[PDB]
Amino acid sequence: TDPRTFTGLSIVEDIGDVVPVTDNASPALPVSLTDADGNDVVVEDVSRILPLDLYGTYSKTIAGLGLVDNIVGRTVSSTEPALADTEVVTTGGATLNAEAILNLHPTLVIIDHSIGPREVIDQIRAAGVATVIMSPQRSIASIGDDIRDIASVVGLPEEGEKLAERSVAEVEEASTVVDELTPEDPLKMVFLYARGTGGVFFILGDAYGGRDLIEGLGGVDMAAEKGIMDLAPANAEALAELNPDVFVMMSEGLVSTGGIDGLMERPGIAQTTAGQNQRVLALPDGQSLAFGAQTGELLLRASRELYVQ
Ligand code: HEM
Repeated sequence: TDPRTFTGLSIVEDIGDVVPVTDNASPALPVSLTDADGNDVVVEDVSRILPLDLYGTYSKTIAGLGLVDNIVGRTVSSTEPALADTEVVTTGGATLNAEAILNLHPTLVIIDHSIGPREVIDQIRAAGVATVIMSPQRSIASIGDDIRDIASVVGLPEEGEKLAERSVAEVEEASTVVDELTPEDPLKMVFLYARGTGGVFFILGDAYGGRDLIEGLGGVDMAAEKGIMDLAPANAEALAELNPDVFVMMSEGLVSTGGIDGLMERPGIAQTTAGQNQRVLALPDGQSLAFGAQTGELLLRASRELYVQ
């Protein structure tokens, strides 16, 4: 079949919890490290972990390593089922709440600058909480190295190596399937971020890592073609210039703008090729840009929806 003739929404269902590599993780502590901001940190107690980021990666990797039961709080992006009853420590999108964090009496915060404010991260450290700043590479090629970095922090290097190798094998196997499914002329895609029916409506660029998802699905990321390094408002002019064949979206984000019907009301959407085919690939919000352990499964499920009728 010709995937340019497909129409309508394709939605990937929740992939669920990460399968841990062990049921008896025994952290080798203490650990001393210099983090991505240059802070020297001693990690001596991992009993109460806050693994916080915009993308939902760290909570999933921590579970993959065998420490899911140690997670005591989360951001909204960590939507995996195991954490559904775990306290949320952000407000709005991803704004850190110092009071909520400190009231959970964490022993370790793993975080990066995808969320903030920076000043709240500094307050938590000053209050006596061991805080480790990561700067993950967030590419498909670096899935294993990003896992190994997290594993080092919690004193689980062997589990890290197992999880890294398993995840890299899964993502290379998925890529074999993707390559067989892709059309000769790649589909043009964008990652369209939506939250609500108002102005939170953006084409995501380099900083958010959607290019590696789109290219992992065999597509061309029109944001990369046009040099978008952070994000651009998805206004009519931008949409006409990018003119994708498929909008890649987050499932709950799409619901929040009124589903396909609401999306089609937004200026410029209906005039693109994707809009004329009402062609949206919706991915679970908390997996879509998480990469990490589940990347291979995500690529497999998404490529089936893109290329198999
Ligand atoms: C790129 C990765 C991002 C991910 C994975 C992500 C994920 C999420 C998730 C899971 C929620 C909670 C949705 C709900 O429970 O209703 C949320 C809410 C939100 N996001 Fe994002 N988001 C991202 C980027 C952004 C960006 C770039 C902005 C703004 C520039 C933004 C603004 C918001 C806002 C305002 C909310 C609050 C919506 C509400 O009132 O419930 N997000 N996001």
